Amino acid sequence: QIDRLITGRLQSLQTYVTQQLIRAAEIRASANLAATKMSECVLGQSKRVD
Amino acid sequence: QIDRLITGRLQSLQTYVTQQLIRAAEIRASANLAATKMSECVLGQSKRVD
Amino acid sequence: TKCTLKSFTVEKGIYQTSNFRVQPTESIVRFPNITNLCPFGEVFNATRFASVYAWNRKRISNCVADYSVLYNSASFSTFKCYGVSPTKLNDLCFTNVYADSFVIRGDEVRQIAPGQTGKIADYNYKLPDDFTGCVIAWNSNNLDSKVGGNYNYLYRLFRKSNLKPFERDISTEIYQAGSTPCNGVEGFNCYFPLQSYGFQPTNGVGYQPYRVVVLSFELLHAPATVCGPKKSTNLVKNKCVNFNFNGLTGTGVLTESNKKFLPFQQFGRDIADTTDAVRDPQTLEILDITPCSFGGVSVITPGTNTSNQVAVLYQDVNCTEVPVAIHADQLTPTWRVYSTGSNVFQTRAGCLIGAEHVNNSYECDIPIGAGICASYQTSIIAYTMSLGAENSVAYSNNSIAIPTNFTISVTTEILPVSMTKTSVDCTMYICGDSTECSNLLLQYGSFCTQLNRALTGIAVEQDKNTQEVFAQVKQIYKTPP
Amino acid sequence: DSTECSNLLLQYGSFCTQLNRALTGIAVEQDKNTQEVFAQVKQIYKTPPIKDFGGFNFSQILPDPSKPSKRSPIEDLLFNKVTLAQKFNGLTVLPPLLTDEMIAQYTSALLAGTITSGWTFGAGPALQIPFPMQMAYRFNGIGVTQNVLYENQKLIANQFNSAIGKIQDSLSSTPSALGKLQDVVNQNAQALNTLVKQLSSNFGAISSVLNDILSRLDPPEAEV
Amino acid sequence: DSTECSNLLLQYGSFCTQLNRALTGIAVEQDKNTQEVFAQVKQIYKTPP
Amino acid sequence: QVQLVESGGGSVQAGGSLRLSCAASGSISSITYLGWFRQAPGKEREGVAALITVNGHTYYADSVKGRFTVSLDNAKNTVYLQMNSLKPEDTALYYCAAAAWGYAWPLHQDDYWYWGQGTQVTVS
Amino acid sequence: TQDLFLPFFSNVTWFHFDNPVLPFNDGVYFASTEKSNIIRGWIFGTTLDSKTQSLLIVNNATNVVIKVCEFQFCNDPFLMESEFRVYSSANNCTFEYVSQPFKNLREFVFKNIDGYFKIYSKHTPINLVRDLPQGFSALEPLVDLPIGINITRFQTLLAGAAAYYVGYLQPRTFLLKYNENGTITDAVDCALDPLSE
Ligand SMILES: *[C@@H]1O[C@H](CO)[C@@H](O[C@@H]2O[C@H](CO)[C@@H](O[C@@H]3O[C@H](CO)[C@@H](O)[C@H](O)[C@@H]3O)[C@H](O)[C@H]2NC(C)=O)[C@H](O)[C@H]1NC(C)=O
Ligand SMILES: *[C@@H]1O[C@H](CO)[C@@H](O[C@@H]2O[C@H](CO)[C@@H](O[C@@H]3O[C@H](CO)[C@@H](O)[C@H](O)[C@@H]3O)[C@H](O)[C@H]2NC(C)=O)[C@H](O)[C@H]1NC(C)=O
Ligand SMILES: *[C@@H]1O[C@H](CO)[C@@H](O[C@@H]2O[C@H](CO)[C@@H](O)[C@H](O)[C@H]2NC(C)=O)[C@H](O)[C@H]1NC(C)=O
Ligand SMILES: *[C@@H]1O[C@H](CO)[C@@H](O)[C@H](O)[C@H]1NC(C)=O
Ligand SMILES: *[C@@H]1O[C@H](CO)[C@@H](O)[C@H](O)[C@H]1NC(C)=O
Ligand SMILES: *[C@@H]1O[C@H](CO)[C@@H](O)[C@H](O)[C@H]1NC(C)=O
Ligand SMILES: *[C@@H]1O[C@H](CO)[C@@H](O)[C@H](O)[C@H]1NC(C)=O
Ligand SMILES: *[C@@H]1O[C@H](CO)[C@@H](O)[C@H](O)[C@H]1NC(C)=O
Ligand SMILES: *[C@@H]1O[C@H](CO)[C@@H](O)[C@H](O)[C@H]1NC(C)=O
Ligand SMILES: *[C@@H]1O[C@H](CO)[C@@H](O)[C@H](O)[C@H]1NC(C)=O
Ligand SMILES: *[C@@H]1O[C@H](CO)[C@@H](O)[C@H](O)[C@H]1NC(C)=O
Repeated sequence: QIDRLITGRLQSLQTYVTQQLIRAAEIRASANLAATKMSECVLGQSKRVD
Repeated sequence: QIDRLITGRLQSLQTYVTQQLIRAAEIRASANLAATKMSECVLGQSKRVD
Repeated sequence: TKCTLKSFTVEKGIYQTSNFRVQPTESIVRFPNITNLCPFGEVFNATRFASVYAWNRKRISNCVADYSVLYNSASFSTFKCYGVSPTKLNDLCFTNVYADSFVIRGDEVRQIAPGQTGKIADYNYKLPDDFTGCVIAWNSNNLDSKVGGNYNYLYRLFRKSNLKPFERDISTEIYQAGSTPCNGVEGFNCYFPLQSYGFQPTNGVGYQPYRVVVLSFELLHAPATVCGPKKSTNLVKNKCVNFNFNGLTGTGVLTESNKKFLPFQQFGRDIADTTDAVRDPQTLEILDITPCSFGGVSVITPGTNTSNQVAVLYQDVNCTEVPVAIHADQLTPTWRVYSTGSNVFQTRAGCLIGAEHVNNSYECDIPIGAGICASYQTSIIAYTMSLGAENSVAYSNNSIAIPTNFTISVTTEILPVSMTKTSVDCTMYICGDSTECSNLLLQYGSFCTQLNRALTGIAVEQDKNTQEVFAQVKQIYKTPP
Repeated sequence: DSTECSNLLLQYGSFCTQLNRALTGIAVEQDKNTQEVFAQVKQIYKTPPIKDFGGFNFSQILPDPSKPSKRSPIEDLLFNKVTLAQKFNGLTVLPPLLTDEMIAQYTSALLAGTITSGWTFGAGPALQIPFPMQMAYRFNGIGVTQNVLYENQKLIANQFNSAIGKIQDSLSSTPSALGKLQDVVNQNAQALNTLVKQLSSNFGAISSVLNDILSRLDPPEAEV
Repeated sequence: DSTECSNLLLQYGSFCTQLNRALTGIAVEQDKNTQEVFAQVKQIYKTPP
Repeated sequence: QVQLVESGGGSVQAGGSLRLSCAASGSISSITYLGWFRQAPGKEREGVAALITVNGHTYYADSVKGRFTVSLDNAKNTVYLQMNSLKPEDTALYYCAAAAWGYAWPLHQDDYWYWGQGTQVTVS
Repeated sequence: TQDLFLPFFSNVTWFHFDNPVLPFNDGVYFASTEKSNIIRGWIFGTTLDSKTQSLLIVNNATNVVIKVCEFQFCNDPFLMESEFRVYSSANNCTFEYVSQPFKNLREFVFKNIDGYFKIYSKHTPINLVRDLPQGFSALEPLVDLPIGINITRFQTLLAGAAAYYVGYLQPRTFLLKYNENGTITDAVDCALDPLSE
């Protein structure tokens, strides 16, 4: 019974940190995109459209 | 009891292949950055700063 | 939406709360042509049965035995079934359906029982302990009683040992009880075992015989041959209903088919192994199996500050059974006007209740899907969305338009760059300060190591992202005062 | 549709709201991706009926009103080359917000903008320029003087018309150029099939049907 | 190599199938990765002597 | 699994009529044979009436034939026994009994019966 | 599907006069090529005497018989228009069944799974005088028998000479092809070459 409830909360914790890491990949890509926005809009002229 | 053994090692392999594939996604995004950086900075003269 | 979205104020959009199901109604049941007719009429309607020295262990096989005609035969005296009830005798069967027959004398029918010996159980016929099957006694006064006594069924009252259960007792030689041997001519200790049942018309109803057949059910490693019959309903078509055919079952819709089965199948499957067609075994007609329809509810609101009216979309469902897809008779009369009414519409996404279709085209505001959007213009309208303003500006090979006036305007652009860092301790989250649980958790190895090392990684990588996005300057720069 | 399994699902917490919020997140990402790629232009431009482009040829790729799809016949063969979804076990396919005819109308609007107006509509209004003027402008971006096109306009138009016509020939005789759309279809189809095929696993029980578990066992002992 | 474990492992179905194509997808994606990073010139040029 | 609580006993003179009722609680669907027993003072417990729940067929004893009847009421899960033309040889303890093993005539004491608590029927 | 089959390009035996006693070995693929009807049926059983139960199948002029009893199989079982000296034993019968049956080729598969005895049958025309021809055929179950006896050997029977082919079955892995009408058009063995792997 203790094994049931412990593997339940481990599976809950793994699916939580699964959600955390997959949004971490997206927000890392978004932050690298925004760093490219700061470098190619703040530090100089962009000839690239929109 | 062999089933408890099965669930433990199968969940460890599951979080292993999860971490492996999400680190492959990060190395994929870095490789797209490396591909556009080499094919812009090496094969021609860019005007983008930093 | 107020209960599911955890608010009393619900902003304009599309939301999904629950689903809907259509239910089976009649629960139809089919069985094949049972119709094989075992020869039990000769062991229920004959004037001379077997003897108790010659009760044959006959193998009746590869047919069906009706027992519902036994209950309405209106002649039974001591219908006895051990092991299984005679009420559920016809539907369920077992193997080894060997049968017996004798016209036993009615005084000691009740002595034939598991765990009870006697003189009929000791010298004529013995039942084993935990019998599965039936022994069936009835009044048979009108036929096995001739003038002066029916001396056709000789019997044995004398034998050396006790009966083994279900034992063939056949003999002509006489019982041995003394020490002086017999000389062929019958003497004082010869004891001829084959005396006579006297079955006279002057006997009483307990003294007149009770005619017994035995439906013994054993269990060997052989498949069953003879069972009871199966009752079957009719089949309903074009309706979500539970079905149970000859072994296979399910819930779904039976429609007509178009494919051609070969003459040996009875059902069909498809790609990824689900049933889709069936042939009934009483008509030999191929019937397509369609599952019962379902879908989720989508509700359209323009905002709780703005209106109180709602629009309800039932997705990918035919827009005729939508009041009876839901339990509209069980809900409130408030829910009843969103199950039927004049404002009904079927889209490509499904049936929409609560809006009217507008032929005019407007800008999309609420995304439903497949080109149709909704808005509020004081009632809820439904419309195919408009892409924008058309433009056919005059192409000319020798004319250029050049602007002479300028606009200075700016456009906001928003991107998230960071996360509030969160880490958890594994061990007392999982256990909550228990010694044996912590002795269990280190005994799950090192899951805490990957867990804490990965959840440190989100914080340190987010710190690197913030360090990249906001430090590209060597110094601190300042403006003139 | 088991009552007692859903009664014992209530003591597994709130897994299903995280699963449902994960799966509707896929749908809003797909709608956001298609809205980001193909809804970029404010108005809907149209090609003129009299197509006087100075000898240049765009007849392969302008949309065809003879077809009832109103669709250009190069991407009709792109639709033809891709070939493969069923509804059971609570699985469904919710339809896209943008239908394919509005996708084709958006591609016609982008094509009408990039031929008739140049790139002026991408930053402002549709400024009307002709196409040999447009090619002479784009030559000045890469260091080519305007005069060599205007002395060789028919040769550029003929070689561009011959090169555009080989695009249908290069796609029509190659069966593996469209693998980058086919592999996503094969991957999510095999993933859905794998989700179908794991409904026939006992997972430690006697039989994979719940009714044989319910019938042949005691219901406090069919719980395990 | 224990048989009743595999009698419990196949009773847990085919988790092995999508973890194997997920791991194989890493390998073929990494070959496409190094092809997409390093192999872009149509020919090979050499230095003058 | 079968519990029987009966009533309907009492006192009446000769020529009167009473109405015995035996209520069943528990496994109603396994009950297939309802027999009525009777034990006179100084005499063995014998059989009087019988009823099959499946068929509705009645088996009647020879001393109660033409006067005693049994009916089935499946709405209340009760069996009814109506005793008309009473005579003072019927003063006995009357028992109701249920069978889940089939129907057997005449009634025997050694069979497996779910028994009742007994109501006294007195006539003089 | 994981099931027992004939492996592809396996060796079968070929006889012609000639009727030996051959073992069973979990399933027999039986083939027979005829111009005139010589092969009648078989004798099945374990020891083929008056101790263990033996099964008998005989085809004749209009019908067939399928019967398992306690028999006495002769040393030379064989069957102008009539000859019958295959057995003289009628004791302890259990089951009986009546059905209705080089230019003709008959291909038979006999098996025993969970006490059930399944018969596979398909008639095809073949026209050459050396061996079995090439091609593909899909082989149809007709009658499943509820006998449930044990069997390790068998023997065929004949009445002009005729040739028959006997093969054995192995538990293998096969990949099947289904058409629109649900028949088998082609099949490959999953142990022949790496191409079929
Ligand atoms: C299994 O049992 C059922 C019921 O006995 C059989 O159904 C019966 O089949 C016959 C022949 O197909 C039907 O006769 C036909 O009747 C129509 C109308 O009377 C007539 O126009 C035809 O010319 C033909 O004579 C018969 O009506 C039908 N009975 C019922 C109740 O549907 C069924 O055939 C049996 N299965 C097999 C495989 O034999
Ligand atoms: C280029 O664009 C700008 C703004 O889009 C134009 O400026 C606007 O010009 C009009 C015409 O004079 C101004 O309207 C008048 O303003 C005076 C105040 O000086 C007022 O008394 C009049 O009743 C009338 O409203 C307008 O204010 C002015 N806009 C601004 C922000 O000052 C400009 O004229 C354009 N260039 C050309 C060549 O058209
Ligand atoms: C642009 O190119 C297309 C294709 O090369 C031309 O269409 C051809 O027109 C001729 C004459 O009408 C037909 O015989 C061909 O069958 C057409 N080909 C196809 C593939 O349809 C078109 O004429 C060209 N445009 C102009 C203005 O000449
Ligand atoms: C025996 O015959 C009688 C009348 O001849 C009939 O009522 C009864 O049903 C028959 N028994 C059976 C088992 O059919
Ligand atoms: C309701 O809120 C929306 C924005 O959330 C706003 O545009 C609208 O005007 C509001 N209506 C009222 C009556 O405040
Ligand atoms: C919906 O059901 C009605 C019932 O007659 C049918 O006529 C109609 O064609 C159905 N609509 C669709 C789209 O299947
Ligand atoms: C809208 O379109 C339908 C479809 O033909 C037409 O019958 C109707 O008259 C149109 N106008 C209005 C106002 O509904
Ligand atoms: C079949 O038998 C022959 C000789 O009896 C042998 O040479 C041949 O290799 C065998 N076939 C196979 C596939 O082993
Ligand atoms: C007949 O065969 C059965 C089956 O084994 C056996 O039990 C029985 O003794 C046999 N009887 C005789 C007379 O051989
Ligand atoms: C038949 O033989 C097998 C093995 O030879 C044995 O396991 C089985 O019990 C036998 N069957 C009978 C009915 O004796
Ligand atoms: C399947 O059956 C139809 C029925 O007419 C026939 O036309 C078709 O040729 C058949 N196909 C095959 C592959 O046998």
